[PDB]
Amino acid sequence: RLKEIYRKEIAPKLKEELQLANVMEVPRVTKITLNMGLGEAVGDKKIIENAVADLEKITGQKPVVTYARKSIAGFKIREGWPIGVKVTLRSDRMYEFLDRLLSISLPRVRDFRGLNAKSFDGRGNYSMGVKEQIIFPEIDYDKIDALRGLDITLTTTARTDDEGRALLRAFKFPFR
Amino acid sequence: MKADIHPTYEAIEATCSCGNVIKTRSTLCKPIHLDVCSECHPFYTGK
Amino acid sequence: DFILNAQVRSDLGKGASRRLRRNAGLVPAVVYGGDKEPQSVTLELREIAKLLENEAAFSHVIALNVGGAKETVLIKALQRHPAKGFVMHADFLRVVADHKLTAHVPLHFINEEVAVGVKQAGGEISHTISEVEVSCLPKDLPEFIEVDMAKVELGQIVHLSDLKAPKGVELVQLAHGNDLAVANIHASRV
Amino acid sequence: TRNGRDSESKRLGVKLFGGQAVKAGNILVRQRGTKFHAGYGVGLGKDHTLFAKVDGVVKFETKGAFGRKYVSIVAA
Amino acid sequence: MLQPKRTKFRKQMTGHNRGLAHRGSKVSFGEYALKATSRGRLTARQIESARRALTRHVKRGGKIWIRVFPDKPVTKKPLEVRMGKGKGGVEYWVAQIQPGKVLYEIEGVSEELAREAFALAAAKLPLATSFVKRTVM
Amino acid sequence: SVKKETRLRRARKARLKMRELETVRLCVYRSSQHIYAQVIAADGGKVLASASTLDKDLREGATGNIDAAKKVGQLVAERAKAAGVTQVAFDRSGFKYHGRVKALADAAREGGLEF
RNA sequence: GCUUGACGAUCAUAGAGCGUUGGAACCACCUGAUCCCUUCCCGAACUCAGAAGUGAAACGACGCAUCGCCGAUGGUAGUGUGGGGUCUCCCCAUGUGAGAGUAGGUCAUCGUCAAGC
RNA sequence: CCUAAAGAGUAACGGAGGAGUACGAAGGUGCGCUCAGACCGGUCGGAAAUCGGUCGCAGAGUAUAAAGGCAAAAGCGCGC
Ligand SMILES: [Mg+2]
Ligand SMILES: [Mg+2]
Ligand SMILES: [Mg+2]
Ligand SMILES: [Mg+2]
Ligand SMILES: [Mg+2]
Ligand SMILES: [Mg+2]
Ligand SMILES: [Mg+2]
Ligand SMILES: [Mg+2]
Ligand SMILES: [Mg+2]
Ligand SMILES: [Mg+2]
Ligand SMILES: [Mg+2]
Ligand SMILES: [Mg+2]
Ligand SMILES: [Mg+2]
Ligand SMILES: [Mg+2]
Ligand SMILES: [Mg+2]
Ligand SMILES: [Mg+2]
Ligand SMILES: [Mg+2]
Ligand SMILES: [Mg+2]
Ligand SMILES: [Zn+2]
Repeated sequence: RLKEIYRKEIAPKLKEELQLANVMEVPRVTKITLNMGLGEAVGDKKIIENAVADLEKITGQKPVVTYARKSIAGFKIREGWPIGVKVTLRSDRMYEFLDRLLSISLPRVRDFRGLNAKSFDGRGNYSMGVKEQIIFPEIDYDKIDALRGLDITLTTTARTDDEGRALLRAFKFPFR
Repeated sequence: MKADIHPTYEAIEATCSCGNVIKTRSTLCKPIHLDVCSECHPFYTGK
Repeated sequence: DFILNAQVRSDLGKGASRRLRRNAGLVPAVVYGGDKEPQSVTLELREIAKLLENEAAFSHVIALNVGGAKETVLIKALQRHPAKGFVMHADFLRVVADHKLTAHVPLHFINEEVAVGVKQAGGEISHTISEVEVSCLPKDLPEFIEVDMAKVELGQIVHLSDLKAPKGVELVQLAHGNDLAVANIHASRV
Repeated sequence: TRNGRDSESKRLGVKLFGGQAVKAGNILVRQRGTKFHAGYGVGLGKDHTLFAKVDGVVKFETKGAFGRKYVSIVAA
Repeated sequence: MLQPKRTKFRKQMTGHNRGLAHRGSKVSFGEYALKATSRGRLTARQIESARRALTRHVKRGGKIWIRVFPDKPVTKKPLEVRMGKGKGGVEYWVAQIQPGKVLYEIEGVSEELAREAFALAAAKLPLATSFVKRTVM
Repeated sequence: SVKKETRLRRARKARLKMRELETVRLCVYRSSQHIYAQVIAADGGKVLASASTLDKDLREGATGNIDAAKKVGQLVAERAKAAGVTQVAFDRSGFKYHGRVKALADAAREGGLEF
């Protein structure tokens, strides 16, 4: 899949493209975490059992559900009952998840000129959202509930975001 | 990798209507057909 | 001009130092620095008070005469009576040709009356500070550092970095990445 | 006035000072919390009481990281 | 007048006023100062009485600092009330003054005008004062 | 790094218990290439007996496996006897008592010294 | 004596920050997840089998006082005893004596064991 | 807790606050782990939810007042 692809040309090219003196400090992606914070289920507690099932299909790893860390009465919740779920992807799963999201589903989202370069932190990690849960080809169109805002987060071994951006120049990232 | 809790994972069969085929693994166990893919998108080439 | 007479002191303590200021009219002191051991001395209150009426007493080299042997010192600190205001103790710092030393140098403000912010906008000059602490070689210690306020408008602030200093003089506070306001022009009180 | 209350005193503090000869079972310190920690030959009660478990002499040394105060028993 | 915005405790013990003022005894902001030479106590209405008299005299320019803040509450027992029955209620706030403390400072005026502006202020205060000038050390 | 730093924090409680009890200790070090064993007297000051895979009859090439840890364990037990020591306490040094560390301990028990 | 690991003594004069440097060995990163073992998901961490690559990260060593931390001498405050005053506070004789600040120091010093010179 | 005078104790119709319970796990043990907060990035939330990273080290926590303690954490989770 994308394992051998990374170490055939992407890794060798980025070695001399930033003029590096050693080979490990070339940026690589370690983990991808999805997350999707369900603002609802404040009292109903009826979408956790539905958010667990759908998020399974995209990846195939059993998700873990996260709980509130505080009270914050402004949202009429408190710690103890869950508000969101998350999954962590590593090694083979996160590469094969990338290409499926890279172009099996991302081109067919709706409207997009590309992925902006302004969604970078100061260290070299990328984060971007997904406006609809049905976008992926792993689920249907009718037997799924309403809009759910799944998210993508990227984590790379980049010292600063520019070579992180440079690493993402490969992988055919739609960067404008 | 924990067992009995991760549902079926396989290699499926992906085939875009433009003839594009990429053997990538997913969790459907059935062949799929794509109207559009990477080789036929306006944003990827400048349309 | 800058000369002081001193005598060696040998009876130390609180009781002995109180007798000096009642019976004899003397002032306890100590000389330290260079590469030598400290040395307790005594000196007349009338002589030290007369020398301190001069402006550049703390930013000038003073020739101390202990016994018959003379030596080059500098007033480093000064203890005063909180109520009456006279000097109770004084310590001197030995001066060596090649050794950086720290001193307190008064500021001089000139042409205040012709300032742009004063005659045009009717502002008032406010001196936030009056002296700066410098570190330099003994051969180029200035008696006073010059600051002018002719080209200062209403609301403008003068900082340490703005004012110029004689060659070989370091401002210490500016060296530690902390520039402090010196003077400003502000609107009238009433 | 709505203030006239207080509680009985608890008689805390050091009971044996440095250099004194002790026997096993002797109470060395009465405490809230651990101002002093148990060193060698010293036990800790459930209310943080330091007591002797051997015969010897009180030491009262400060040592280690954290700057802790220790009480220990040494040879006389 | 002058008093803290809020305090941890309502009342306080009387205490004692001893020692000289080795801190707060230098001219730190202005060019001239009024300084206490005897010990005592200033009641926050004397401070306000003395601030008006000083400021009303200059009436043209000049910056003024007050270096004293009354933060000690004192109580009083109402009249026709016996001894005991709890501590009395707080009536006014006050400051402790030791010999050598600087009370007021001024700059931007002449030495002759400041010297006669500080004389008007000193006539409202229940303690001995003196006129001092800023020095390098 | 964090990986090693958290292991030394993990191993402090057992080591401080032994100083209180003033008992002889058998300390173990495990790396990606070798494994180590030391017998330390009563207060962390002196080392009585030692054995590792760097002895010039075990430097054969395969020292990062289970059975290599078995030979050193039955070898440190022999050296402990020559020092006239038994009745020690096993110190796992924050490593889990599961793998090469466990195989090391069993060899010591068979070697003669008893915990 | 030289270098690297394990365990200690001592808890900043020993720390932080900046710069340079170390792979012969050791150590660290590293490959894979068959097999023991593991994740409220993930071989990330714990664990197992070595070994192709590198000293990048980490760790160690060496430099610098910038920050931190130590810090005199002298004076001052307080104070036990005896005695005075103008007695809400002080003074004298005698003994004791800070805190702050100033000159200035500091990029630690040792012990046992095992591998290479 | 202060008064209370650096061992203990020490009065007033002196200055301030709490108690007349809780818990079969909130106890024992083995194993494992560190907080509050700030900033940056990220779908509806947007100063404050969940997610990623850096800093931070105790400014968090401790059933219940205040004081004294807390890295072998005395704080947090899991099996028995
Ligand atoms: Mg003295
Ligand atoms: Mg005396
Ligand atoms: Mg009490
Ligand atoms: Mg017990
Ligand atoms: Mg009273
Ligand atoms: Mg533990
Ligand atoms: Mg002294
Ligand atoms: Mg007396
Ligand atoms: Mg003294
Ligand atoms: Mg000192
Ligand atoms: Mg200090
Ligand atoms: Mg007492
Ligand atoms: Mg007492
Ligand atoms: Mg008592
Ligand atoms: Mg009585
Ligand atoms: Mg508890
Ligand atoms: Mg507390
Ligand atoms: Mg339990
Ligand atoms: Zn296509």
